[PDB]
Amino acid sequence: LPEHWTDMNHQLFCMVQLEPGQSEYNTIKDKFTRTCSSYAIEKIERIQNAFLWQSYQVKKRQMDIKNDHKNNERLLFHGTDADSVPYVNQHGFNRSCAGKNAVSYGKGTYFAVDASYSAKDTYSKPDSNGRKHMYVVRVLTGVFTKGRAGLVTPPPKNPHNPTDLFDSVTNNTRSPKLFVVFFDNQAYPEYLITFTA
Amino acid sequence: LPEHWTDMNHQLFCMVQLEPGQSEYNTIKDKFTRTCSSYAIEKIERIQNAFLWQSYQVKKRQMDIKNDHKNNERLLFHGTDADSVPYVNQHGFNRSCNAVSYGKGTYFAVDASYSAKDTYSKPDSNGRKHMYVVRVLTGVFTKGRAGLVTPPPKNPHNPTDLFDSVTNNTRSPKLFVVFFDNQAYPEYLITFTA
Ligand SMILES: O=C1N=NC(=O)c2cc(OCC3CCC3)ccc21
Repeated sequence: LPEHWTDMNHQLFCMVQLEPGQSEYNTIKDKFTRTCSSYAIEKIERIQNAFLWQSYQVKKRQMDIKNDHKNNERLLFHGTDADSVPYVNQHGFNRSCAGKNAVSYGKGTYFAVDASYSAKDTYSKPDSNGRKHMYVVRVLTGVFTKGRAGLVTPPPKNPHNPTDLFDSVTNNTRSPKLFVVFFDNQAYPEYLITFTA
Repeated sequence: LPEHWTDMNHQLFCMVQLEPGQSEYNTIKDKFTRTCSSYAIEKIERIQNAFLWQSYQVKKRQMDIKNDHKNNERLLFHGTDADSVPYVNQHGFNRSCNAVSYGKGTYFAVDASYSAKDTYSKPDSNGRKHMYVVRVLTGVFTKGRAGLVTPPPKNPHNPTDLFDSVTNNTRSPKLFVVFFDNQAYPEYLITFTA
């Protein structure tokens, strides 16, 4: 488990509230405000989930071996409804629970490059107290191609070798604005931003 | 990587045809012929997929901690069509890919006879049928129902603490459904005919 995490005392899960003025808080706030300057952050919590971390780090090591000298990991945003937050915190991102996206590049979990995309009410639905929720997520994007609405897994790199797959898909390979992942433990929810208008 | 695997010359995936009449082949043949003795076995292959095995062993250690006991694993059967065999060998079982009466997961049978039905182990253009022997993390289980995307909670007072799998019948189970990647490791592939 990462050495800067708070001691959990044999606990496998906890949320840690970050302090404004710490570099850890301030970098997430800057990443968010770059495209969401009109919203205000209530708090940022570090997600310490031992089991999700273990499974994710195993998948990362495998993709680092398979792809050899690629930047396989991106830090991306995911807006969700309050009713989903307890499940994501404990179990991560389940494609079986994902909605149809307004522009579908496949049936998977969607992650945004820009916080502004995730900040739409359609993804970060305001709760009964006007709080919006967005995860900051380590995503194994690996080698990616433009997706298509029919995909249930990423497409093959070569049609004559149907099982050798891209790691993820995007809307545009030249200027990616979203990524779609189709497998469990390909994304680690690292921070939860609670924010308001 | 388990003792009974044979050397892979620094590769991460291999299918190894078992030798008839040796202990390993005999163990797997007997599990199948318990209910499928009228079939003809052409071959049994051991699936050596390092990455699937790693991801499965991690989930096993996690389930052994969560459940506070070490009896979470069952050996079950899965019939599939010939065109799905390369995908399962390389990537394992994928719920996103027949009836799903007990939930939208991957189905495993207690009896080879159930998986030997032509609707599951679809005969290819040469009459050959395919069935996996699968290590499955069934863990603590409950009765499934149509439309589940995950197992139910163990107590709806804590809705995120889930059963590990569902079944048709808790007292005398004949099939199990799992809803997560890397809860099932395909260990052997049986090629057989009617
Ligand atoms: O071996 C199988 N391979 N693929 C399946 O979809 C499958 C499904 C299965 O029960 C599905 C429903 C009938 C009552 C529940 C049993 C076995 C298999």
